[PDB]
Amino acid sequence: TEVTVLEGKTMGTFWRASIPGIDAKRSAELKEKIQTQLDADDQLLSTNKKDSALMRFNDSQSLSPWPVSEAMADIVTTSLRIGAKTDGAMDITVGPLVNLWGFPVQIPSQEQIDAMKAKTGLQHLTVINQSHQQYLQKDLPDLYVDLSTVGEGYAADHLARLMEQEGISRYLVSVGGALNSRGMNGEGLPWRVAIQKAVVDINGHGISTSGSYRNHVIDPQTGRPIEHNLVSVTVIAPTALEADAWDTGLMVLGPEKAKEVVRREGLAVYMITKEGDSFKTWMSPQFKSFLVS
Amino acid sequence: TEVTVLEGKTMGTFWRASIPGIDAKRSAELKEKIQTQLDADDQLLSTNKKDSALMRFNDSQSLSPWPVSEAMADIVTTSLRIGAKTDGAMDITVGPLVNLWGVQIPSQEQIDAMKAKTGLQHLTVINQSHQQYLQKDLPDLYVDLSTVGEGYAADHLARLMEQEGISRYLVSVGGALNSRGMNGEGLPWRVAIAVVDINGHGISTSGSYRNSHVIDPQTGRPIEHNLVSVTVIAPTALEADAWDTGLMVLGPEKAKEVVRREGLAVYMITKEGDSFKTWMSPQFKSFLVS
Ligand SMILES: Nc1ncnc2c1ncn2[C@@H]1O[C@H](COP(=O)(O)OP(=O)(O)O)[C@@H](O)[C@H]1O
Ligand SMILES: Nc1ncnc2c1ncn2[C@@H]1O[C@H](COP(=O)(O)OP(=O)(O)O)[C@@H](O)[C@H]1O
Ligand SMILES: [Mg+2]
Ligand SMILES: [Mg+2]
Ligand SMILES: [Mg+2]
Ligand SMILES: [Mg+2]
Repeated sequence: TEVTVLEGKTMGTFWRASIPGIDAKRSAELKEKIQTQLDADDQLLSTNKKDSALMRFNDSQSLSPWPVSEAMADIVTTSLRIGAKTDGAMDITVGPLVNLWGFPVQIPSQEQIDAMKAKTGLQHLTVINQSHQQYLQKDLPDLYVDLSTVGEGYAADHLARLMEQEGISRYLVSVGGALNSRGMNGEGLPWRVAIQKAVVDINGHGISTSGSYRNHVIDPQTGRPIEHNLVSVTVIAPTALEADAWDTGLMVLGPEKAKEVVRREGLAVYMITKEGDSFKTWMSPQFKSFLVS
Repeated sequence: TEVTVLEGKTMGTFWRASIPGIDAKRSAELKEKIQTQLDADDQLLSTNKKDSALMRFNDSQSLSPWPVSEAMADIVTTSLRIGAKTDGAMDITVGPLVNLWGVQIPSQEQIDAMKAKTGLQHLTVINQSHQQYLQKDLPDLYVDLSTVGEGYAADHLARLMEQEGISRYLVSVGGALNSRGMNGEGLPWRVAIAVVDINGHGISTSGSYRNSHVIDPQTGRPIEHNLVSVTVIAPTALEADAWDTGLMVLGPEKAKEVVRREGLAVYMITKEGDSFKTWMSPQFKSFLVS
């Protein structure tokens, strides 16, 4: 079965969709639908866009409920929860600190860091869901929400839903470092995804890999760029949004604390760490269950 | 390639789990963990158990936020939204009307009276980083998650499989199923409805699995159209369960409009005089095996 691969730009990075058994006409039509949806998601979420739904909330000083879409509500909810579960390491309110670091020319003082830390905190954000509407609510006017670190994962999940709505049940889709697959590839086998150096089958799941994809990461506790020997983390989770959120959180925590969260939460994770000259690797038991022989 | 098949009781119905290739010690430990988790989900969601998390909320007359678990918040959020998207057909607040029909048939007057104690607009979910809440603006509101509890449990069982390093399985709770990977013959799990492969998806089939009435909230009466059966394939079994109930309540014509609009994978059976006829959405057909 011949596989069509579609590719384009979104959110400062790239997207891909591999779809077996679709003709040229259907391919062109789907590429248009895909790009249209991704552009919409970018318009929903981008901090690089002055007029995005999210930046409109960020510009607002209101402390009352601010209406948002179902997806916005869910992305924030997931981010808030995984934030708590990673001891605040994954923090969508860390924006003020990111800007402080030119995220780069001049290094901020601890005094400047402290001042900006006071404008952040996951405790300041609430999601309100009802049948016909939903809201974000902040209790700090200066709160700044940045969903950069989960936007690729959401986009990939949403691409998967689009495939389903289009009657496409076999696909591998990706946005930046986030991927989702379902069903069989061209050769009637579960989609294979290669990992930074092994191969996994993550059908029915999302996977996210650390790194910079747009054209960075700050420890919310210290208000400084991250350190540690953890050079790469890969998370497999039920959705790519979740995988993205865990991935960033774990990357911030570093090897020792990350493993503690991984163990407690029963996460499927693969880490590459640097030990002097060379590197060592670590996989949770849950991660190994996804490996293909 | 041998398949362990586990089975037990939960939520007034039965759960099932097919797992390829594991020894008896594993099968034994899993059964214990599965039953333990399903028991906890029942303690969370059951309208029978007077002391369930859900019944404690129902028992309260407070109109202020009531703390619940993440699962509870998410189940309710999904239920509220799919309720809206099925024009109120799927309605977790319909309990007062259900109880009314539990003696003698109520009049339309008695029905209209109880309608006043219902409405999806009365329920709010509040999510924060370290806690989350349900909130009702009507003390007498009664929440019943019977129609989604099976789907949630099947999804949660899938999460249990994953946390337990199991990559190939078919789990079911009542009419709700999830599957992943290859069965005891290297082929994707086959689900009889026509047969489908729904690996990586939830599926729910209409019907009674507990040991009652499905009420049309618009009329406040038992449903009485010619939609014999509806099956939904969705990203999760919770969603499938919720859609399935909504579309069953809506009946054939209205259900098809929702299915078209929302792009759902749905299979319907309707009664045409003496014979039946079938209908599949384009999306459902992508799951058919031959
Ligand atoms: N600790 C954090 N938690 C959540 N978001 C963060 C954190 N630190 C930085 N960010 C945001 O995430 C971005 C990095 O996102 P990522 O997708 O990993 O790389 P990039 O966006 O540079 O491709 C930063 O530019 C910043 O907007
Ligand atoms: N329209 C509705 N929306 C949501 N729940 C309903 C509705 N009508 C009835 N219910 C509740 O759902 C139950 C039916 O659930 P279901 O799983 O479809 O069948 P059963 O519980 O009989 O196996 C009823 O007993 C009642 O508690
Ligand atoms: Mg990136
Ligand atoms: Mg990320
Ligand atoms: Mg049932
Ligand atoms: Mg149902």
